[PDB]
Amino acid sequence: AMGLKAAQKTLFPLRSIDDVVRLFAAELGREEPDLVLLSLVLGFVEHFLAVNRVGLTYFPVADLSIIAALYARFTAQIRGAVDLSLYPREGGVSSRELVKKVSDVIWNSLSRSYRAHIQSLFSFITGTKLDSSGVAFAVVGACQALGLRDVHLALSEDHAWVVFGPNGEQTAEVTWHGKGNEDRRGQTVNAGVAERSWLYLKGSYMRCDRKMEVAFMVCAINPSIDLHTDSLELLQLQQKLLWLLYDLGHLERYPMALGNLADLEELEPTPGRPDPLTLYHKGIASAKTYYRDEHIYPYMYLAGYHCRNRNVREALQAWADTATVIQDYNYCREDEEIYKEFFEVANDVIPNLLKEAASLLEAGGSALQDPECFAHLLRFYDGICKWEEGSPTPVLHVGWATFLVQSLGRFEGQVRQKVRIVSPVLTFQSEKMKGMKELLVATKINSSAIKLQLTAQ
Repeated sequence: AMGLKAAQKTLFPLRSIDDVVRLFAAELGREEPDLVLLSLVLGFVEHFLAVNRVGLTYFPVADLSIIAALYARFTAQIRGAVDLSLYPREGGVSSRELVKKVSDVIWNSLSRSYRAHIQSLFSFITGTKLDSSGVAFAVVGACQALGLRDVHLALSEDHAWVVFGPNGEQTAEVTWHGKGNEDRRGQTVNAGVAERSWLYLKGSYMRCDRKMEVAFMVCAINPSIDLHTDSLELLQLQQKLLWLLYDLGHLERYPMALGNLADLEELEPTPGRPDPLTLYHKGIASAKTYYRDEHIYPYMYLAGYHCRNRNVREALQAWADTATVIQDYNYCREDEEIYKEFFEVANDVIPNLLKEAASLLEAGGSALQDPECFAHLLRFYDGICKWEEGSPTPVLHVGWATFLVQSLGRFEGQVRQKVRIVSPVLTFQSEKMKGMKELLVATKINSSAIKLQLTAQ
């Protein structure tokens, strides 16, 4: 909330990973964990851990004097720029004027022009630098510092804003998204929900309580030191914090945190804990339960895991599931991140996967002789085409067509013929796939025809 208490101060100095976890466990038992304290601690230890070093063991000591002095600079700066008497609070509800004011305070502090490791309040206070979702978190932390108990962090799969008022019914943009887009700060999120873009998830985005905001800052830990190296201490810290959050129920409504935790258990399993597959499916279960099964990443997480373990069949099934979800969206101008992923899956990962399967059959595999896997591949491309329908900007182009042809050609015409395509039994939903269904089962594949059909207007 506001002001460091002795029950926090007594747990300093922080001299290890487990010392930090202990501070987080204490804070998560309180009704309102201190977002400013916890973010400064994580940003401090990440700042000094995210560098290559000589020395087997190393932990940068978070002395209370350094942390409390940064905490005082943040609090002084926020209290000293926001006069709460100029803003009425009508029954535990902040006004859009107050919220916009706090957002402007953060925004006007940011360095005039400048990356990794600028997500925490440590970066804000010591360098006046924040990344995009860091701004939105800084706004929420400032509001908590001001006592605005109703201002909370809202998250989609690629963007962050704030919600406030009863149940978080009021929304406000507080940060930027993408690179060259016009500033929407102060605006509601309603146009983004209404446009049916993936960026705003058709309204099925996360509305955090304080403890989910703690989970956010934990997910925001970046162990990456350079393009070839991750900090093992930061990975272990994030993993232990995520299990702590898991145990207390604070990942129940956070699919991406569950996938992150699954990924960390894939990297280094914790004895006695659920296995990665259980965790991925819990992330999917969370998205179905709380978010209308309208999230893409729960299935991308699962797909990537099957891919890495060479379960080719479930990888394609999970990828078809991502396309089944995205089909109900419209591809809008700031959805490029999910485009990039579908592109990379269709034109890089799926090809390589099928190519390795072909080299396995020739040397002695089963997936290319499995009509189910062919069906999954067809369901994936059908979702992509349906996704394109009604969108303000096209999805498919000749590059996509090149690898569709190649991937179809990875299945012997006899194997492809074994699938019942209805407008293994499989129902198409897109016009493009409907219009070329016969071309998909032909003993010989008309590349010229499929390519101009897949790229038709």
